Amino acid sequence: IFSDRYKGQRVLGKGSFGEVILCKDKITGQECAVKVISKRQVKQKTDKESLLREVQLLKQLDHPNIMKLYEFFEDKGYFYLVGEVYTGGELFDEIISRKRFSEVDAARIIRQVLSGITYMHKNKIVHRDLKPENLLLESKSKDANIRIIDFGLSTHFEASKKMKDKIGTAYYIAPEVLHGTYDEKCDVWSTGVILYILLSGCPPFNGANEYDILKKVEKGKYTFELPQWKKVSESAKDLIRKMLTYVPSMRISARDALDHEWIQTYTKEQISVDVPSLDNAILNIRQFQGTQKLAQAALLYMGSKLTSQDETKELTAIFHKMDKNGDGQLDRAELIEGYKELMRMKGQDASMSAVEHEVDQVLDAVDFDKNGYIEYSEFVTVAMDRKTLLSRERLERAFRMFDSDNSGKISSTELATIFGVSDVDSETWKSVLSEVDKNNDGEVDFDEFQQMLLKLCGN
Ligand SMILES: CC(C)n1nc(Cc2cccc3ccccc23)c2c(N)ncnc21
Repeated sequence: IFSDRYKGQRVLGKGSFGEVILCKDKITGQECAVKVISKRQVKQKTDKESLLREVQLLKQLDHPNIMKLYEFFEDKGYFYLVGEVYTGGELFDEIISRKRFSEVDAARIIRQVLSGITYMHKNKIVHRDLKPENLLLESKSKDANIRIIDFGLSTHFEASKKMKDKIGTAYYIAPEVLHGTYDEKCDVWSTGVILYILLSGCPPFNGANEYDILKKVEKGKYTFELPQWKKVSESAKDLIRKMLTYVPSMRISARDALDHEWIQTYTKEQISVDVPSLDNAILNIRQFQGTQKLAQAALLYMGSKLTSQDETKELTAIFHKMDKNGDGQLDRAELIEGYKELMRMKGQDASMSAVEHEVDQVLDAVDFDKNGYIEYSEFVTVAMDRKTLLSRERLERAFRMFDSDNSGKISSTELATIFGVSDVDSETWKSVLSEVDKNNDGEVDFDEFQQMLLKLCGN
């Protein structure tokens, strides 16, 4: 049983198929990351014979560019996958902060990805959902190793149709995955898409929304027409052509991609080639990452608002039931029990126990002196209306990051892109914008953008 060995320490974030918690071995103090997969929410593809067997194989494999899996647990409601924690964050979030970026830098990155992929394919493990989000760093530095996360998961679990879960996925998926017949070569395609983005800052198959992108992927046509491709070697372009070859049997293997002249030439420890900064690509990749992260932040903000509405209602009912006097005022002990009851009531909560500190932090705000009893109505507000901070601050941070010129505003064209990626219908967000500000002249500030998101989630 998972809880016998590990204690949750803090939430790392939401990943594919479930939340990721930083945990600690109760005996040895070893830190690890655990992915908790809800058996209710997430459908299984294969039998458990197959799932257990793949897990046992993964436990025996080791490669410096693949996330290390340590252990597997299960209960009636969840799977717990335990593995090594990496603290360097996502690759692209590191790249966007660089001032210089060359073909050499791109080559070093892609060689690591290809090395990990080659090793997993040798063991008949396919990723299928390879994308920048699945490339973590061991530290936030251009010199740190890349670790690929989520190999093998898509073989055993079905992806949700929820847009917050499938935002940003269309750019990287192989055409043959869309049509249903795929094998390990799909991972070479996704890596080719990533390389194309590193060298130009723009996806080869681009579009305003999921459908537009997938239509371009399926046709399979892409070009080096953009001006910034003049700064890129023909050798790099040749590798991209081989990796983005449409028919998978004609597409280069990960193993042979590692032997390609570009990889061999540009990953030399000693730089012997020209290294002009791909400056336009850096500007573009910042814009790309920025747009992707703001769209993700927006959907997570709307989700968290809905969740807070539900929890506000459930928490007030709980305290009302506890309030036998009917005076609306409870003490510290009662408030903690009620909050703990809420976290059980909504079964889909994080693995954490964070209530008592939360309670004391709320009480500090509501009644610093701790004279006695607390208006539980006041507590609920401060408990919920502050607990949304994580998503509210993340939304603002994503807005600021996106606004690279510090204009304080997002244009209608940018809104079209952001909402298109977010699966918000054109007429719908324009209608809401009109409701928020009649005299808007094709741009919103942060508050207006926030107001739009609230109207888009029934608030
Ligand atoms: C971005 C943040 C949500 N995150 N995500 C991971 C991946 C991860 C963590 C724990 C168990 C896993 C099991 C199977 C596949 C991936 C797993 C991860 C990590 N390893 N380290 C740090 N942060 C991580």
